[PDB]
Amino acid sequence: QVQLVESGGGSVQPGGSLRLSCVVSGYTSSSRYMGWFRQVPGKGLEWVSGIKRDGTNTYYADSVKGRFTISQDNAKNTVYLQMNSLKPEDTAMYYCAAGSWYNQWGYSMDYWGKGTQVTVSSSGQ
Amino acid sequence: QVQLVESGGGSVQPGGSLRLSCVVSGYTSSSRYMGWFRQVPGKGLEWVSGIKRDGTNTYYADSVKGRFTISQDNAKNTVYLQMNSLKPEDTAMYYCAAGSWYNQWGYSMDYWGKGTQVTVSSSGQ
Amino acid sequence: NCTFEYVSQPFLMDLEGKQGNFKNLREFVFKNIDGYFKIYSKHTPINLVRDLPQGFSALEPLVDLPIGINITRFQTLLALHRSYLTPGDSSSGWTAGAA
Amino acid sequence: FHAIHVSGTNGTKRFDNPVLPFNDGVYFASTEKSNIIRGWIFGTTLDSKT
Amino acid sequence: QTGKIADYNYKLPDDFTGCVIAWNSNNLDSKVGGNYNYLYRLFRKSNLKPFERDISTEIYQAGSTPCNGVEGFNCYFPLQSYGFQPTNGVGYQPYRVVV
Repeated sequence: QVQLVESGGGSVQPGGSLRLSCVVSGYTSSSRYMGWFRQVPGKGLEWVSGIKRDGTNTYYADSVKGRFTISQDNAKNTVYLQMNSLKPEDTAMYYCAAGSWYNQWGYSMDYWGKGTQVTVSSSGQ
Repeated sequence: QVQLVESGGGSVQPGGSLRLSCVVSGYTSSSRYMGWFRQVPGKGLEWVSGIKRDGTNTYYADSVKGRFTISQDNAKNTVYLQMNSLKPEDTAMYYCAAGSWYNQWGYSMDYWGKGTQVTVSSSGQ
Repeated sequence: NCTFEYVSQPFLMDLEGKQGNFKNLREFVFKNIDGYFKIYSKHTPINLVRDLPQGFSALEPLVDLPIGINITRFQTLLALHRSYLTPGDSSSGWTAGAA
Repeated sequence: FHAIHVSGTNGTKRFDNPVLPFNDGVYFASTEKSNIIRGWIFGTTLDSKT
Repeated sequence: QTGKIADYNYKLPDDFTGCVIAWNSNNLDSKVGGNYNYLYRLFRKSNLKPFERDISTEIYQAGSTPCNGVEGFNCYFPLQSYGFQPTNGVGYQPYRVVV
């Protein structure tokens, strides 16, 4: 019923910038929460960021304060993640998930997407 | 802490009969007031009937006289609405509410139930 | 985004005489209880410097506004002469009276 | 609190418009042959959030 | 009484003297696409005083994450919108109240 499609992955030199976007299609809105997650090979998922439609309950992981910047485009049903000054640690396999963070009840990441990859290296991917 | 359970609705030809039962659970009582309200789609709630725990200054709307009868059973903590001479406008959503009708103060409709539908039609629901 | 506006006949201007040090002692009592802002006040004609004499005055109620706010802090408003046209030390600033 | 401009040229500019606590209520007295006192403002955080 | 409304939105004094009137408004306040134009306070640091209004919208810190600003975790916008779908059970339909 619902599909998440990512885009914007690749490789960049340390201290660079990137832009990971993804579009949802098949969710009846109300209280969309779209959240970016990273997977470091050999570890579980780590919250990258998240945001609700117009609720602006944004989350940024502690170590990445400032490096990321999340944004939305509700008309296009899309969520954007700007990244600046990629340190070598940031290399990881990135996803965005859709759910619903009702304030009174809690958050559930109902659906997950395909994914893109971010490579911080001195010679590219 | 409380629950109201409705049952007994459905569909019948004009001029038929029915009986809708609403069970109450969770009141210390004293001055229980169980009533039925009617919801016509595209409109608001309307009074149908109401009865106390033995008080018996019952209510019936102006256009609803005669057809409908109200009964109670404190042992089972239940109230019933006998439906007779179903004229077509009686097709609506019936809801049982519970509260307290004090002589001196007034009434409040504290709790509402799940409700059930009634269809006065020539071909059933 | 505001919820209550109100006007009425004024009560501040009841001055007496012309050239006393301090002549009119106006007292107000402000009390915010249960969403209800009660304002009492009374005026006494008294001529003295360094006022608050030793007399007794019963304050009458003026208004009770149904505001419904919290109120923990307050401030007084003073009409201040603007010193950019006055005879006295008029360059850019301000001058006050004696109240 | 004073609102007395006049001085002896040593130090002028004596007035008082401080922000004061309200607590349980206030008694406010005013002595003036003029209209300098004009009213009051009440609140909790007097910026825009209340 | 105690609850979300009786604590964070609208409170009556224990010595109230007056009449509460309430009637269903499903025919003027719920829309097929959803009437999200009615709001209620869901978090607040302390209960209101009687007849005390609060129209603040500062972010409420629900957890232990100091979150001055929009960013932060377990930090919620204090208001919440009623989902008055006309298909809601009467228990969740709108109700106009005059006190």
